[PDB]
Amino acid sequence: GGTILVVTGTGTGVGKTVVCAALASAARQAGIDVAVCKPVQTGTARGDDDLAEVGRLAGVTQLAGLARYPQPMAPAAAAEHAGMALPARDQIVRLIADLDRPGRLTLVEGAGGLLVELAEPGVTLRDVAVDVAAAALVVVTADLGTLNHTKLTLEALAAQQVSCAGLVIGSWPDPPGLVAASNRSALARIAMVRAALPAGAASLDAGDFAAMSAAAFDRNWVAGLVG
Amino acid sequence: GGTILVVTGTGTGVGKTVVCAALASAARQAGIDVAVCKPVQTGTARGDDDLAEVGRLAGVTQLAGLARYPQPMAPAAAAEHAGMALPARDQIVRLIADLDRPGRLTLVEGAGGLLVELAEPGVTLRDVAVDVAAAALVVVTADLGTLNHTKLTLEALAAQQVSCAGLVIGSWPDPPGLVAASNRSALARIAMVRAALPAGAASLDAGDFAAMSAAAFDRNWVAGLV
Ligand SMILES: O=C(O)Cc1ccc(C(=O)[C@@H]2CCC[C@H]2C(C(=O)O)C(=O)O)cc1
Ligand SMILES: O=C(O)Cc1ccc(C(=O)[C@@H]2CCC[C@H]2C(C(=O)O)C(=O)O)cc1
Repeated sequence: GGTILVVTGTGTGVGKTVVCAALASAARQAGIDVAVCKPVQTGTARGDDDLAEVGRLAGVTQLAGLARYPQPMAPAAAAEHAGMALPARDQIVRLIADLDRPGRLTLVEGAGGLLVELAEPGVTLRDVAVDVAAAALVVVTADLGTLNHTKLTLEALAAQQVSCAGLVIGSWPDPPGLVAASNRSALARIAMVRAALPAGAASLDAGDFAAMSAAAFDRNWVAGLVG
Repeated sequence: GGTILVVTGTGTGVGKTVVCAALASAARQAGIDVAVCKPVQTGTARGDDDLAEVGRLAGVTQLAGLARYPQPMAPAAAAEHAGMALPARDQIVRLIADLDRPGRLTLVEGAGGLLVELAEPGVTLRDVAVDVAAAALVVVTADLGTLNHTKLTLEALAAQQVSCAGLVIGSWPDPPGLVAASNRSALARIAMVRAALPAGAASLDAGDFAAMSAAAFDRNWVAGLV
């Protein structure tokens, strides 16, 4: 197969979706075939659709989903409120494996944070990464409190020997304050920061978003993701 | 000795200080001698002295601390901005051990979340809990995202065999709402929910805060702490 990369975050609303679109756009511009997967999507009644947003920002047409739940809550609670059930652990893995192909970068965007239950009992994106032997890209913020959450997430990855592909700051302000600048330097000592997307990147058009994506990441790292 | 409880949280601004005061007030009314220790404190330029708030809200007099930084940043960052290093690991452990005495409940409030550096090099409240053989009370919120942060914190505690004394919701909204009501049920499935302090409890006068605290916690669990 190719390269599978789960994209998680320190929590919800930290920029998982825009980072998936940014990395997808950068990989596409490098000639890499890209598929984006969102196996569990909640909040569809509120209009949330991360796959649709990734295709809007990065032009990705190879988009794969599985479970969709109306309420903007945890998958376990959103499924319970709709009378539905969570998908099986093997259903999520099968969805990802069918996308895997040589020369392709497959991004698997989680729901919420790393330890969110995606399947019963207590199956998380961390367990999924072990099943498909994928490294983990962790989206973080630059705000107060990000250092604790980033350390907690990377320690959880190491507990199951899930490699950390690095960090991405979901929103980087201009200009940065004392806290944001201090956080970015401290985050760089925790792990390698692959990119810091400028604030409001999700509001850019396709042209501006592609230029931002190509400049946000190191092309040597993006090209090295897929052989 | 007595009972040492470190009081951490899933992050910053989750209610660690008001929970320390609430548990201190409930334990005092149960006849338990209470000491509160905030070894490292930041953001004092804004005027936040967490020990002073604990003394005003719960009436605790044994209030111990080692360092106060004015900048509202992480202890390591605020220390670097002021050009002054953090306390030593032995300073924090020995201060807490000297506070501990039979019949006393000693609460150790951390700065920020569990894995925040409180002493060089990279010493956290989790390391301190191991040295003083203390269990951990985890302050959580009721908002969206608390489930992942709580699970991450509890896993970090278990990774160092630090026992979890339960959870406390730092601010219970009114009206709760769908997410908050669902989170409270899910949090109880993860760990024991010792209390959920009502929103705005940090602004109560000393008398009103004492009445809230006595009703927020189970009187039998508080009495069994020492
Ligand atoms: O996780 C991170 O990014 C690192 C980090 C570490 C510590 C804090 C704090 O300590 C806050 C800062 C301002 C006041 C402090 C607050 C209080 O004293 O009321 C608390 O204890 O949480 C915030 C962030
Ligand atoms: O940790 C917790 O308390 C549990 C938890 C679990 C999942 C979510 C989500 O999935 C959010 C809900 C609404 C939109 C979702 C968002 C997106 O779809 O873009 C995301 O994935 O973060 C939020 C909280």
